[PDB]
Amino acid sequence: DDFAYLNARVRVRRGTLLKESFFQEALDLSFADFLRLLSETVYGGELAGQGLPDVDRAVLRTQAKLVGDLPRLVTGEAREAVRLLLLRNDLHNLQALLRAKATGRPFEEVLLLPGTLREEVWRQAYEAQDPAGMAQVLAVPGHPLARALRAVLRETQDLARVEALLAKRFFEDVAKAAKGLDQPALRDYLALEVDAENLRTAFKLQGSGLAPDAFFLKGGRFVDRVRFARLMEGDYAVLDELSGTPFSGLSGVRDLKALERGLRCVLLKEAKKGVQDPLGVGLVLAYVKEREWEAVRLRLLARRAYFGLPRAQVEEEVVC
Amino acid sequence: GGLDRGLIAVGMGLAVGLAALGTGVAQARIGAAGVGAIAEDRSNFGTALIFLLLPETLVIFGLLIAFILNGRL
Amino acid sequence: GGLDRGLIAVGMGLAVGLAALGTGVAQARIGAAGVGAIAEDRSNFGTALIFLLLPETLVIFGLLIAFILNGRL
Amino acid sequence: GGLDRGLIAVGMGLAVGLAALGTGVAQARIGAAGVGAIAEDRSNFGTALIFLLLPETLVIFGLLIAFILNGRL
Amino acid sequence: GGLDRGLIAVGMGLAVGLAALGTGVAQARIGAAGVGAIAEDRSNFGTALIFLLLPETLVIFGLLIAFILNGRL
Amino acid sequence: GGLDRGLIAVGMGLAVGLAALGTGVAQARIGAAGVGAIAEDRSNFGTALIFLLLPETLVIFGLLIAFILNGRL
Amino acid sequence: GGLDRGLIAVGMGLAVGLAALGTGVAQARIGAAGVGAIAEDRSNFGTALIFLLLPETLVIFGLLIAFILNGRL
Amino acid sequence: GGLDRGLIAVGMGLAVGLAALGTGVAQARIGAAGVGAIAEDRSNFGTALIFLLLPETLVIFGLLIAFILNGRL
Amino acid sequence: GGLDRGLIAVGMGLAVGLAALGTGVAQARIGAAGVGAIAEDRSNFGTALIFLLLPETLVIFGLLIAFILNGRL
Amino acid sequence: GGLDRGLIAVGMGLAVGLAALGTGVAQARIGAAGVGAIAEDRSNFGTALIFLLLPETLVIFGLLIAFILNGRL
Amino acid sequence: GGLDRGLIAVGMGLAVGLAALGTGVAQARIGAAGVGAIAEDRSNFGTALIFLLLPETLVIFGLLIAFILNGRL
Amino acid sequence: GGLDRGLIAVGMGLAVGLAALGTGVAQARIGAAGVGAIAEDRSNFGTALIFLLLPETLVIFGLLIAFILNGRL
Amino acid sequence: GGLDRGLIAVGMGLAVGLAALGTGVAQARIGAAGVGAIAEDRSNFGTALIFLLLPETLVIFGLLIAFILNGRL
Amino acid sequence: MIAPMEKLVLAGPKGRAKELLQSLQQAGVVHLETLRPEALSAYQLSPEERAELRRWEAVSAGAEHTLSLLGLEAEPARPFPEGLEAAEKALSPIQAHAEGLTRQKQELEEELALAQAYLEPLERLAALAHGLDKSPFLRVIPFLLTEKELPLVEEALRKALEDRYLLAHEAYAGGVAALVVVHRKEVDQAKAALSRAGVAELRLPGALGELPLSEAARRLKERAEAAPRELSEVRQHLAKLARESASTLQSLWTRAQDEVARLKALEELASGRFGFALLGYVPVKAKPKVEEALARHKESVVYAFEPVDEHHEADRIPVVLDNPPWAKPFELLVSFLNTPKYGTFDPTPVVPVFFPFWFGMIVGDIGYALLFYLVGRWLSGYVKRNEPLVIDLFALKLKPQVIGKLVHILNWMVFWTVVWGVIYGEFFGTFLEHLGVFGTPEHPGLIPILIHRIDTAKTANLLILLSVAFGVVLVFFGLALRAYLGLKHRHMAHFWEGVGYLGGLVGVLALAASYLGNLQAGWLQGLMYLGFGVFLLAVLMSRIWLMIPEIFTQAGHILSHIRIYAVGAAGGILAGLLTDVGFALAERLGLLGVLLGLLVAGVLHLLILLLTTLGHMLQPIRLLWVEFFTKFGFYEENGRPYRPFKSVR
Repeated sequence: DDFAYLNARVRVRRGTLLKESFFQEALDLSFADFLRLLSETVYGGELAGQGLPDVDRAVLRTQAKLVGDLPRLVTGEAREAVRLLLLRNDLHNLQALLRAKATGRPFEEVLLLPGTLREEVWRQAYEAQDPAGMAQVLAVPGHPLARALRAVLRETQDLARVEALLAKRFFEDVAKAAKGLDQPALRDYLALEVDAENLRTAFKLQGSGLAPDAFFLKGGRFVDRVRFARLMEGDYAVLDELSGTPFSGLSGVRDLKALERGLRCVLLKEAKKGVQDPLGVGLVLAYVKEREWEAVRLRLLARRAYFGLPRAQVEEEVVC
Repeated sequence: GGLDRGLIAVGMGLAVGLAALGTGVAQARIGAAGVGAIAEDRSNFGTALIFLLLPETLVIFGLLIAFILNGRL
Repeated sequence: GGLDRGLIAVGMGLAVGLAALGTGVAQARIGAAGVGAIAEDRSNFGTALIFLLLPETLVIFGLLIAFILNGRL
Repeated sequence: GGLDRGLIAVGMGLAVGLAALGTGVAQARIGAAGVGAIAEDRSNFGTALIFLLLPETLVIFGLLIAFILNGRL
Repeated sequence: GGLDRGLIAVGMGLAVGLAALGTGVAQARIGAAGVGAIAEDRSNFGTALIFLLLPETLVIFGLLIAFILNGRL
Repeated sequence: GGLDRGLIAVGMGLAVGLAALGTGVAQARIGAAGVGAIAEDRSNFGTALIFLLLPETLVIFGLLIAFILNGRL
Repeated sequence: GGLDRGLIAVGMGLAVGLAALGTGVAQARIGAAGVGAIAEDRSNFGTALIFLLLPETLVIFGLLIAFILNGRL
Repeated sequence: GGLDRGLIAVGMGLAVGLAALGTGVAQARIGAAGVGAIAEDRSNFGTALIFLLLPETLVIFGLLIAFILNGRL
Repeated sequence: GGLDRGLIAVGMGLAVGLAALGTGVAQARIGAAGVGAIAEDRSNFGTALIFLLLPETLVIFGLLIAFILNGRL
Repeated sequence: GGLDRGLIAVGMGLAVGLAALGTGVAQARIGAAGVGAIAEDRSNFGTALIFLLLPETLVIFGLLIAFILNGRL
Repeated sequence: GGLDRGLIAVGMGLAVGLAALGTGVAQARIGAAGVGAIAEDRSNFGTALIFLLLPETLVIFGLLIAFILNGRL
Repeated sequence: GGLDRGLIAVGMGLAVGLAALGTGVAQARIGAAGVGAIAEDRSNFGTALIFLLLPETLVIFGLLIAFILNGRL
Repeated sequence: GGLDRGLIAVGMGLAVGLAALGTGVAQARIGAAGVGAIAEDRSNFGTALIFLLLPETLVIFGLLIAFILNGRL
Repeated sequence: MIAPMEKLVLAGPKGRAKELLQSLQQAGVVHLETLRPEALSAYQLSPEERAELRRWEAVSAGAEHTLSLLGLEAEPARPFPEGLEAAEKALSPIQAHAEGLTRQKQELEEELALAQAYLEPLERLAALAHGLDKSPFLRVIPFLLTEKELPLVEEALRKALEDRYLLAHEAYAGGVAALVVVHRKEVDQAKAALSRAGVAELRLPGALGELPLSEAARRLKERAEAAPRELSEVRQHLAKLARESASTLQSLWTRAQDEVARLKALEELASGRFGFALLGYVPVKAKPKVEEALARHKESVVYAFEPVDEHHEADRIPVVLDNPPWAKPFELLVSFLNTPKYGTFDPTPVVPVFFPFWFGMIVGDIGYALLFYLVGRWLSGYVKRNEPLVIDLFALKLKPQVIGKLVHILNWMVFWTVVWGVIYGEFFGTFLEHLGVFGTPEHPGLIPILIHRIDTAKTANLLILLSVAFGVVLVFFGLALRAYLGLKHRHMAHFWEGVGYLGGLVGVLALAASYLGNLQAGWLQGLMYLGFGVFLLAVLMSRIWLMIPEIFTQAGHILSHIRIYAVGAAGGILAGLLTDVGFALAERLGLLGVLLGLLVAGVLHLLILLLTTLGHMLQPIRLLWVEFFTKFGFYEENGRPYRPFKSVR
């Protein structure tokens, strides 16, 4: 469809979202009080009861509807660019489907988090537990990550090799589709996200010892292959040298919680920086990122209230 | 007549030809958006059709200019 | 004759062709979105067909103006 | 004799058609944006016409110029 | 011959060409978009033809108008 | 006026029509962005309208040129 | 000489050129999408060829009309 | 007089119209981005004046050239 | 007369050039898709070549028509 | 100087207008990107204004050419 | 003593210009895709050149037609 | 005489203006990407303006042809 | 050549202008992609500027045709 | 002049190698190599080595950070010899005195920023505080009233105190704080509604926040008094400390960089089973440096400049240009581009010959040359003084060495430019109105110029032919170099392809100029047939699908050299038109405001000449790089660069 006509509806829906002060002042309400405050929020129609389980389930339903119902008058040609954003949820669903099928886990035991692929098709692919069968049951033309899956599916049948090829190949295919996309904002955001994911995987894999050519994700807009190899190695100075990009926050730190906090904050501050390009997919990306951040912060605050904890003990959970 | 007797005809034909581009522009986008949002916007299906039929004013004005030229010749 | 008949014919034909161009421009996007929705599902197929046949008016209007010009020739 | 009438007819009609095309241009993008916004929220479904009807001013001015030209002939 | 016959033939050519451009413009978006849906729906050839049959309307009219102009010439 | 006034009107009409086309070309994107902004938050709808009324300045200049041409023709 | 044969040839050339432009406009997008689907699945080439058989019709018509006009010149 | 004045006026009109078309083309993107930034923040209520006023230069130059031509005519 | 021979040359050249433009338009997106398929896998490139062989038909037709016209002239 | 002066002025005006159209075409994208970067921050505005005011060379050269033709008109 | 060489020259020039336009149209997308492919992988420059040089067939055909017309001249 | 003088002047102006338009067309995208990258990092200032000044050579050919025509005036 | 000379000059100017338009059309996209990739890696400026400045062959050939026309007149 | 350098394989004791590396780093005339797989381990670093390396790395990072904190820049200077711990004990006082003072200054700045944000509003809130809010039977909500929307919030907070007063606007609207007071200390109910609508309480940080109205205001006034003086003292102390410690920090940083580089080199070495070995490369002209350094390690087991490797599979060969001094300044053009692959012809020395002639020919204006010389004199101040050439306008990080090279390049070009300015009869564009000294055919004022003003009646054809011929010569030279390098590299197919391309170009040019061009096609028909047959033979030798359009595009590029003629003619015409128009509007228009008109004309001419000279510099170099250089390579392929170890100084 039209990236501008869809941009209008996206602007309306993204203006129909909770604000920073709502989370700031709703942190005092606890248990049922916080549940009712959420019931007053944008996701308010979902909120039924009180407590962390129901709060999380309602937040999941609200996300799966509001952000999971993208193709309304945006599908068609622009669909192949919009779906590129919705990657991780479908990736987790498909990797879980492959692991469960190759490990004997029940089909109904798999959560099948809604995303790019249909949950009914995922349940079918549970029967189609073969690699090629799952690829066929997930061959979405508008999600060329299906191609990387089939190539991974055709790469082998062993679960470990299939998954290890699938993750990296799908990340590379998504990055390449973004590179070939006629959208500067989308290309920039996706490349910076790939670089940040490489840095985070290096930090969480510091000392893992895998070959940097494989472990260090390609397409780095922050750290090259050698720079990520050094980050995996004992080079904390790599973090300080990684300054000058939007990811300039790193400074001699091998930490992981702070790394996640900073990466989330920087990616949010970048995805919110495209507001000046409404006709482009920048509005769609801002809406998606804001919906995800609000959902995460709301679920964290709900758990904190249902278990008597402060939500903002880590600022990474406040609104980001 | 002589030069006028076909020059005015060409002037009206070019009038209509350049006018129809207005509809060709507007209606493509309007119809695409309406078809995209119709299945989810039954609350505006009539409104979508109204918005789609809105740009006929330019075609009407062009037909009016054509008729005025035909009367002038 | 001379300098009236062919000029009248060109004035009619160019206008008719440009009206056809505008109609095609609209129909491209409208029928593209409609056909996408129809292939996805057969729920609103009637509404899609209506919204796709609707843009056929401009070609008819241009052809009628061309026929009137041909008569005036 | 024949030059004056044909020249005036063309210089009016082509200008009017071009103005209509120019108006239909904006009537594509702004119309599609309004359709998308009203579909998402059927509350500005009337308030969007306030800016949707705006581009007609150029068509009106061009029609006035063409009307002066036609009155001169 | 002279001016009338040649100008009428050139006007017929312009009509045919503009109508063909409109037909191609209509064909472009819809025929391109339906391809991927047909790929995901390899058995939807009926709904594919339901759209692919549409563009011939301009071609038929252009051919008929060209034949009429040839007869009048 | 003949070869003076008819061609003067032709030039004035070409100028006015192209100015209208440019104004509409600006207005398309300007109005689309304004509609999106107002729909997202109608807190600066007045400012958006004030800014989107701008593209007509060149249309006004072209109208002034056409008026000078009419006065001298 | 004759002011009819050259006019007929120029009109036929214009018609053929516009028809080719429309055919290419359709063919670019349609064939690109079809080739993408066929590279996705080699089975899709069976319908991709059927799709690619469509853009040639406009060129066929633009050649036929040109031949007819050249003969009737 | 006659042909000379008519050609001078037509050239002035074409010049002014092309200048206005270019100015509107620039203003399209400039004002779209300005409205986007205004929606983003009130910072666009300031320095956007230069961006929105730069398009007027082409129309100003075209109008000046047209006025010089009219004075010399 | 002699200039009636140059009219045929102008017609043939315009027809050939416009057919070349149509072929290049049909070739742009096809070549982009082929380059993508090749950068993906050579197995896609084998069928991509048969997919990219399409655009030359318009050029061939225009060249043949121009050759016939030139041989007649 | 009826033909020479008037047609020299017409050619100069057309050249200046085409140059203005090209300058506006450049300025559109240049100003759009510059507005995006300015909304990002006003710090890079020093280079941004240079990049958004540099393309005026084409319009300057077109105006100089028109002035030279007027001097030789 | 008339204008036949001028007509032949104009025909050849228009043919060359249109062929260059078509070549650029294909080249934009083809070269962009090739640049992307080469940036992603340096082991495909041969295929990149193989795809990029293909649209030169239209330029070669246009050059052949121009040479034939020049020889006839 | 103006029969050659004007047909030389406008003939030069056409090439000059169209070359200017092409140069502006290239400069649009080139300078937009350059401004964006310069805002991203000041290290791209020279490395971008270098590649971005390449389109400025386009208008030189038109200026040279115009100068040649002015000499042959 | 009088009228023949003016027609030849106009043909050469149109040839140069259209070739410049096509070259710039290809160059804008190719150069934008190259600028992006070179900003991504300073070691890509080798192939970047190569592929950017490569397509100028059409412009060179058009200037050659213009020179041939100038020599023939 | 890409010298092939030489190899310097060496061996030594596992202990003496640690001093041999220091000696070689002192004599920084060699780049190293790996040699790790030489049937031994690659000199596994000692744990003591790792500890010393960590200490030195910390010392260097601290030196850089302390330079930043003091404000200075890491300028390598005369080092600071000392022990590792001695230099640590030098850095630690500076590090502490800098970090503490910086924390103090940042704290004072943030405190002052808060004070400006809170002093006057706190005073206004205190004035609005008639009674004590701490009275337990009462409480207040001090909503900030920069905006007068508080009456709207009063809708929700209509609750009012029994005694007096309620929520409304407050005095000093800039720092107004609402007097929303509620009894029984129950003002939380009102605060809920005032958070729902309106504005929140005029909160404050720190003492201004924790303390009540009176103590908070007293602390705020104390901070308002102190923070000026605090920041001033902190700034003065930091400035004096930076001034004192800059030299020591720079010397320490230099010594640390040298030692750390030596240690890292040691880490890169290869072991020797109680021995050790070294390897790498050094220029053939640096064989004397290697021999000289071989004396300190007088043992010098293999310390001899063994020959460099042969071309067969030697991709590791490091490259270095070192152009002759006349061509040395003009190495920047190839510096701003790719690098060869150890055996291609270096075209950088050809640049200061070929480029200046064409550039001046297009730049053939005497007034333009005078302006260039004036600008050169203007920049020569900093250029000779080694002043800061870096310009923050366009992120220009220029250094005086760049100025030194560029001044030579500009002067060399400007000589030919002034020569062409005299030849082409352009003086300030065209001063013919004042004096046609560059004698025009119409009315000379002095020595005639061969091409002047409208001389393009034949000068157009002349210049076009000359430019086409120069381009043909350059393209032929490039193709010949390509074929010769292919032959010398035993790339028989490449050499044959280049030769056939040259022959096809020759034959195509012959056929064009004969059949379509002028007469006398008899002595040239054989040449054209030979060229076409040579292209066919090259195709046959290259088998199927050796694209002839490559040679066709090469011929087009050869033709593209006429762009130089076109640009030169257009620039001359434009300059003459501008100068003549200015002289007409200045002197011919009464000559009363002749100075004003001439100055305006010159200013506009310089504004145009900005872009004119921009093109006149790019387009010739553009043609060079695009056609000539790309004919063979150096726009493709790459190789290892040189890197002389240490010698930082």
